[PDB]
This record gives sequence, C-alpha cells and structure tokens, in this order.
Amino acid sequence: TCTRFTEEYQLFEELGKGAFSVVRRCVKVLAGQEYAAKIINTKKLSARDHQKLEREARICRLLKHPNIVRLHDSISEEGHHYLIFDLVTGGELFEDIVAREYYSEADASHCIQQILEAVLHCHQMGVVHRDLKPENLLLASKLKGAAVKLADFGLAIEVEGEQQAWFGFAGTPGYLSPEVLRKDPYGKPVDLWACGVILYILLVGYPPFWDEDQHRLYQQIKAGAYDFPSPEWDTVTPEAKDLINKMLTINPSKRITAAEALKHPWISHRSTVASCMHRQETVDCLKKFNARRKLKGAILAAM
Amino acid sequence: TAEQVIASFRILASDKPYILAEELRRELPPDQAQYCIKRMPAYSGPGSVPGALDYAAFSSALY
Ligand SMILES: Nc1ncnc2c1ncn2[C@@H]1O[C@H](COP(=O)(O)OP(=O)(O)O)[C@@H](O)[C@H]1O
Ligand SMILES: [Mg+2]
Repeated sequence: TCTRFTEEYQLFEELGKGAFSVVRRCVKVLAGQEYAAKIINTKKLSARDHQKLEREARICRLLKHPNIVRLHDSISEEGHHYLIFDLVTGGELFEDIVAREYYSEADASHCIQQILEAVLHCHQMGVVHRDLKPENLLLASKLKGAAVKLADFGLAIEVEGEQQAWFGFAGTPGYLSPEVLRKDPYGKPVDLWACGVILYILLVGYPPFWDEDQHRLYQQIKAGAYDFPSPEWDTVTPEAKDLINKMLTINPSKRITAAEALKHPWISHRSTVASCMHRQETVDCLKKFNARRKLKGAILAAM
Repeated sequence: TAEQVIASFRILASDKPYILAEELRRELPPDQAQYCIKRMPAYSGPGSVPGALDYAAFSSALY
C-alpha cells in the first residue's frame, strides 16, 4: 500500500537503459525539482537479484562525493524499487570529448584526477566499484568544464579494510584485471587497473587490449601485453606513460593506488607536466570507439 | 536511437553513405561483421561502388 513515488513523483522520458532497470527523468511534483529515477521491476526477481538490488541501494546511499552520482531518495513499492538520483545532464564523458573536438593530456589529466577522486572515495568507504568503464563516466551538466560523475554501482561490492577475497566474475571483458581473470582473490586494485585502461583510451582513443577472440583477449590482459606504438605515442609525455604503466601493473600488490596516483606528477603537477598539445588523432579514434560501442550494443539487441 | 545507429555505421564508414564488407570486418568482431554482410542489401544510391552495402537500409528495417 506504500506508493510514495507514485504519489509524489511524475515520470518523463527514458534517459538510459539497463539490463534489468531503466532510468527515467522524474519531477518531485510538489517541489518541481527534476531527478533521475532508476527503476527496477521487482515482481519476479530472484532472491539473489533482490540481494544485489538491495546492495546497490545501500552503497548508493553510502557514497557522497562531488564526482559520484548523488542519491536523493529511495522508495520501495509493491513491484517496483526506485533509486532517485540528482539529475546529471552532461551525458557520457567520451561523447563530450568528441563533441567539443579538442583534447590534450592536460584535459585527460584533469578528467582522470576526478575519476581517481571518486574511486579513492569509494575505497575509503570500503566499496570497490568493479565496473569502471566509459558508459559509467558521466558529466554533471552541459556546462564547459562540468564535473565528471561516476555512475552505476550495480556491480559494486563491499570490502573490509584491505582484505582480498574472490568476489566473483563481474565486469566488462576489456576492463577486467589480471587477478580477476586468474580467479585470484582481489579487491580495490581492480579499480585502478580499469582506470589505467580508461586513461590509455583518453590519451590515444583506442583500448590497450583488444581481440575478437575473448580467450586471447584474456591471455593478453593477464600478460599485461599492451604497447605504446608509434606514431601516436611518440608525442605523449614520459610521465603520462609512466602513470599508465603503474596502473597497468599485473601484480595488484605493486599496482599504484588511487591515493598514490593522485600524487603522481602528471596529475598533481598537471600544469607543468601534462602536455597541452591537442591530439587530433585521439579524438578521431574516440569517435570510432564510441560508434563501435553503440553499434555493438544496438546489434546484439537485434540478434 | 535510429538517428545514432546509422550515424554510428557512417562513422565506421569514414563518413561514406555506404559501408564496405572489409570495413565491417575490420571494425567489428567476425560475428556481427559477417552477420551484417549477409543482411545488408546493396547500396545503389549516389556514389555507389562495387561491394557498397546499404547500412541505412539494414538499419531502418529495425529501428
Ligand atoms: N543521475 C543520473 N542523471 C541522468 N541520467 C542518468 C543518471 N543515472 C543514470 N542515468 C542514465 O541511465 C543510464 C543507465 O544508468 P545505470 O545506473 O548504469 O543503469 P544500469 O546499471 O541499469 O545500466 C546511464 O548511462 C545514464 O545515461
Ligand atoms: Mg547496472
């Protein structure tokens, strides 16, 4: 008989799809304030999916940070659960990089510093995201220089201090860490591997690990077989390459942490260390990167 | 979004009004590449060449 969302919120257009949820814009009718409603039909969910839904709700409530989507409200009705977020209107960071045309290391460094601040906050709260990838990097608004917002805690897990455990196989293949692929016990460092993959893509516009044979893809990740080929990497500062190397370190105990990465000079001294040169080929590749993702997403839906 | 799907094919087609089989082969896994080649008709509009495929006709059939 609990219908507070139905009573007090009005739903509008869809803003994003999900495997088992939808995100629709909504308005708290009394206040006239806009939010994003992440809605799960709970009517025929399994007990495990109930647990995962409840987990995501707890973690979202727990995370308050300038670069993390902010939970405004949470409402449970008979056959629907609603997570109500502050609305972010800047879209995907990767689409905005392409739309604004010009991009340098200095821009990438400012972007990844924000991502690292979000991730550091998750880890300080005992949360491992486990799904750091381009679709989960939003921008607060269409304002030039708007903040990056980390989204989608659907795969996030709770850890206890620095203890590692086998928390399962989850994530997007191209971003998976070697320790997960080896079925080793893992924890927070899996997020920093994914940050290294994202940062690699921010610099040259294509992924460090890529193969249509997923078995070979996983071999390459587990071997840390990435490269900085010429010509595109010839103009990337040594310090940006060094930060990538420290994130894409196979041994998770030696991989750089979020706190250490925020002290990395390419980040902490961006103004004098990061190149200000526009990287036209990076934006060109990113444009194809985004098209490949959207098509590969639209295609299997049709198959 | 039907405006983003043809636009995405066009991006992989390097802005051409058609896409080639080897472009789908290069840019997509061998699965959805040979999927598309055997469901994409034939581009006979402006600028057509031997092998040109009609990704817009393949698309709007769906979205
Ligand atoms: N706070 C928000 N404001 C605006 N749009 C959002 C917000 N949260 C999510 N979305 C849109 O919905 C999409 C799916 O969000 P997400 O939480 O990842 O759902 P799922 O985990 O089910 O895919 C996002 O890519 C984004 O475009
Ligand atoms: Mg999800």
